[PDB]
Amino acid sequence: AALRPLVKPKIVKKRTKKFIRHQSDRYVKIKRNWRKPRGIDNRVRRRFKGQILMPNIGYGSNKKTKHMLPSGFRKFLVHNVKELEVLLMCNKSYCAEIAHNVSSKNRKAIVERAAQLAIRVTNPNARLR
Amino acid sequence: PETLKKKRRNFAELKIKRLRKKFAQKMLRKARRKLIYEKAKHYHKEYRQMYRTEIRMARMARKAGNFYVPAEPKLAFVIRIRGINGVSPKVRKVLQLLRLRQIFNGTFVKLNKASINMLRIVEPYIAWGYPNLKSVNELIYKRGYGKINKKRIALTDNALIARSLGKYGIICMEDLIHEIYTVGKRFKEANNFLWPFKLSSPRGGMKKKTTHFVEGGDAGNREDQINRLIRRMN
Amino acid sequence: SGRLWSKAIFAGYKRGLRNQREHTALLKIEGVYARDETEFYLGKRCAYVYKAKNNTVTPGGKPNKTRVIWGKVTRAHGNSGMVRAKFRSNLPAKAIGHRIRVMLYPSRI
Amino acid sequence: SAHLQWMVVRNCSSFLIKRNKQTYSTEPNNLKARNSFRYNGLIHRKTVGVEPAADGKGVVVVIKRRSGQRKPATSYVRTTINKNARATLSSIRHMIRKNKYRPDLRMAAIRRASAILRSQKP
Amino acid sequence: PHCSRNPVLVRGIGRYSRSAMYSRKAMYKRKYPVGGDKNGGTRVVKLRKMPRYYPTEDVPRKLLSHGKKPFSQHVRKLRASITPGTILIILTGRHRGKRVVFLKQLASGLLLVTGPLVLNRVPLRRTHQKFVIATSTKIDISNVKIPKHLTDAYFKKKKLRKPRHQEGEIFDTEKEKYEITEQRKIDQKAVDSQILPKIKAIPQLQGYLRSVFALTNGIYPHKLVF
Amino acid sequence: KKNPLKNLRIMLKLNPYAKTMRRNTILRQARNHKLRVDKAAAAAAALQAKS
RNA sequence: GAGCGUCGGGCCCAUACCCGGCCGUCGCCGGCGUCGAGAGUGGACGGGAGCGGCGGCCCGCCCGCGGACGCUACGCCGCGACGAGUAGGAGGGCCGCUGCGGUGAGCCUUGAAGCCUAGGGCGCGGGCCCGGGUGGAGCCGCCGCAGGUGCAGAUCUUGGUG
RNA sequence: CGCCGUCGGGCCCGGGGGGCCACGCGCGCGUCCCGGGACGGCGGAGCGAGCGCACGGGGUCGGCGGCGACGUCGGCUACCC
Ligand SMILES: [Mg+2]
Ligand SMILES: [Mg+2]
Ligand SMILES: [Mg+2]
Ligand SMILES: [Mg+2]
Ligand SMILES: [Mg+2]
Ligand SMILES: [Mg+2]
Ligand SMILES: [Mg+2]
Ligand SMILES: [Mg+2]
Ligand SMILES: [Mg+2]
Ligand SMILES: [Mg+2]
Ligand SMILES: [Mg+2]
Ligand SMILES: [Mg+2]
Ligand SMILES: [Mg+2]
Repeated sequence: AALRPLVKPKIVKKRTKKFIRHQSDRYVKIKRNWRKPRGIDNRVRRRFKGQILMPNIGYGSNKKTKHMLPSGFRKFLVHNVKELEVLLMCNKSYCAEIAHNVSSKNRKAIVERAAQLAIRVTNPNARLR
Repeated sequence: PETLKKKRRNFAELKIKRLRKKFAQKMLRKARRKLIYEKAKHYHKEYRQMYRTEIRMARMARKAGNFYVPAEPKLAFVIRIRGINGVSPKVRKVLQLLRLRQIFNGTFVKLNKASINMLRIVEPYIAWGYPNLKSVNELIYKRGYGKINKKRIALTDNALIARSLGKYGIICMEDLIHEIYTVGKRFKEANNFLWPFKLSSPRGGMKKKTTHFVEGGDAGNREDQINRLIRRMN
Repeated sequence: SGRLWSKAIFAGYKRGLRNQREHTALLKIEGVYARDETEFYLGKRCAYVYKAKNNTVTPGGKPNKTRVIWGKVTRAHGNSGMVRAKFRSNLPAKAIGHRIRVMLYPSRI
Repeated sequence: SAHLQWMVVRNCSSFLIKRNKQTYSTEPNNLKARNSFRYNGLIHRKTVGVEPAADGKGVVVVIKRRSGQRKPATSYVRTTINKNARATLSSIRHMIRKNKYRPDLRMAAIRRASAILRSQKP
Repeated sequence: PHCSRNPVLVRGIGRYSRSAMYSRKAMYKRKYPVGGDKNGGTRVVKLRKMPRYYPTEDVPRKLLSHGKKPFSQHVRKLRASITPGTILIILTGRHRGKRVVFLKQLASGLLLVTGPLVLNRVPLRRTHQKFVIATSTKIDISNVKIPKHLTDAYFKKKKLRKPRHQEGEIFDTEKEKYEITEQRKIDQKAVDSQILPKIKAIPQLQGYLRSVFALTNGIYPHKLVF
Repeated sequence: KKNPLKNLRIMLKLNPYAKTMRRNTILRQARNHKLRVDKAAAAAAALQAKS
């Protein structure tokens, strides 16, 4: 409804669960980041059935549509107007995204320029007054 | 200008050269295609002749009350039965030499007394027997994969066999069948041309995979009944 | 006025002794009690109909408590006429022993 | 020695942006935005760039002089075009194709001249 | 002109050999401006002018693949048992199960399966081939006139809405129903007068057609024989 | 790799004689079959003429 | 017979084998011809004689001003077989932390750091970006440089609560 | 010596239906059979335009169609069950 990007097909991702550390649930001193379990007894390194999954490159997503925002574009960060005009040529496949530190004094101006150039901006109504 | 307009009078001569160049390419490959049509006529006359000879020889032997015995057939199709883990050192090396490195892929094997004593050493690991023409007629067509540098390429065309293998006179696919079927003088480089036949698992199921086919099971020699098996694994 | 779909019971997933494969159902289908008798049902649409408190509908106009997972029969299974059925999205496993309607929508007579 | 300038600048330049994605050239003379060899406009002796018009309406086109190098005040010659969106499409085609002046990157000059008017016309 | 000279026996095999088809064709003997003042001449027009705005990123072109042949130019195949003059059964309709008289195969592959309108709700409603079941019981239809006119362009639903965005009533098209029925009232009565004297012949038929179809208790399909 | 021995016109690109190999087989089979029904209509009617 | 024996036809499923999608690794490769004007597995000449045929009277570019995408050379494309891993060794990291020259005419009292978050996503992953809420003054990118630089464990030290 | 062989050698042969990726008479370049036939070459001379259509032919397109609002439509996660 917003700007309708180019050819971007059906998006399969081979897993939508984001691998957890072995025994992340048991504790809160084990943070949910993945770290390779290196025990000499450990079942998950040993890849038993009924345990959790280790990552490997078999889950690597399709190179045609890697790094896909669901609309179709690919994101690109920006802080001001001069860095925003750099998608005047490549706008209908990459989308801008205003950074979290830009003030509403300036966010009104960046999203102003995004209207004229027809560049998708993915936090458009953010930090309004 | 006057010089380039002088070449556009000469361009009608130029496109004659463009005509002539496309032209001989057309009539090479046309009369190279008429060749392939008549070599198969000669084989279809020939395989009828070699097949009906063995009937005709036996029938005038039985008439005069005398046994005909045929020549011990000189080409066996070999398919591997068992696996990889738990392999003797002597049979480790032999199945490498017969291009049977994984399970259920197979080649043709030139039978010979040097090659017979290989197939005793790897008796539990293979199932083998003399094929039929119909079995070889299917394998090169359906599962024809050939290597050129490395990189097994599906055959798909006779230009692949013309360059990679027609050094001896076997430029097309039915010449490849005759040299494979009737073992001639160039069976070695035709058999090296084919990648190993990566078959399927059988349809009906095997029978015990370990004992010899004499014991009712499935391993070993079987002498015509591998035509029965190669319809399953194809 | 009357019933246009045939009745069949859901029996479980296409499983091994230890592992399951949850993405393909199994159907004990009523009336069919032979491998040879199920040359008819190959390719019919199943429909697992169930109840839930919010409202989703179809061209019958008014929003209803009736929700449906679709799917269709692949091939026969075993010798007793038990029949596989690949749905679009898989079963809940609540429905083991409940009913999936076997239609007459796709016809090969 | 244009490739000498490329093998220095192709990384470790200024105004090179590497965030979340591809590099971007962000260079004062360039048509597309890629840090590439062909769309790079400090390096070449013959460069084509189009820009907006600070007058408010029109497209200005930047070309390098080719007469005097290493003289960066006089090394650029510029000219504006304000026409009816079709004659300014052909004039930039005439000035590129009907000279030897970079027959490469024809379309990228035009697509920017395409795009920058539509930002400018409503 | 001439037709193709070569009959077909098996799909893509001509009945005669290559050297004889040479000599069936007798190929041994046939080896062959101003409009004003102050103006300089004829202003040449530009047929098919140049485009103004170039969209800032183009896609490449498809690869043509084969002869996939869009839906207008495919083929029409019908089940053998669904001959003209069959009493079909709808399955999926709003009518869903009524015993509905097949007439003929339309050009689209769909079937124009007339409900005997006096007997059912069903007019000359069109239905699809695979959603219906053949039934062995027959009516003679071969010596029955059909209307010439009726084809796929006649049996389609059409749309019209006056504003583009939303409003207060439902589209003015999906709220008010179809009133082609002024026209179609004649085409149907021209049919059922031509059909019902055939239906009268089988001495239990017009009660059978009034009926509906239901899988009642232990009547499983596949052991029902239609 | 489209499969030979199941479609034609991939047989031909490998084997142009497979046209003539198969077109013989149809005219073998259709002529040999018609000559059986020719005799079968003769032999069953004559044994309808005998019994 | 739901026991033992000799057996037959089915049927069931493993990450194995066939075929297909996808990632990565390895091998063997390809495009500086961006050439809408280049077309070379053979190409120029002026001679002495010739016919197949352009003209026998039997004698020699441009209606169109036009044509997509590519190629960070460490970029991209193509085809093919391959993937287990403790001890261990190498490689790639636009993974993170902290400090230093360089650059971002970067960022911000119109709200920086942190921290929380049934909020929206991206990456196989390390981890990141976005919204909202809190707080109220500094902080981060990219190219290089430098580490006292990445925790679940040591009857870990100190602190704190069950 | 005969005898058996859907034999084979495209044998040849002399008259008297199927079939064949098989088409120069006007007469000449050799061989062959008792003048035709076959050809490696030329003496005959494939007297070209591929102009059209199909396409089991180098990995699917439809130039096919429906049905639903102001509380219902789709959705993914370190939310619960
Ligand atoms: Mg701790
Ligand atoms: Mg261990
Ligand atoms: Mg073992
Ligand atoms: Mg089976
Ligand atoms: Mg077994
Ligand atoms: Mg590994
Ligand atoms: Mg940072
Ligand atoms: Mg950071
Ligand atoms: Mg320090
Ligand atoms: Mg330390
Ligand atoms: Mg540890
Ligand atoms: Mg401790
Ligand atoms: Mg305590």
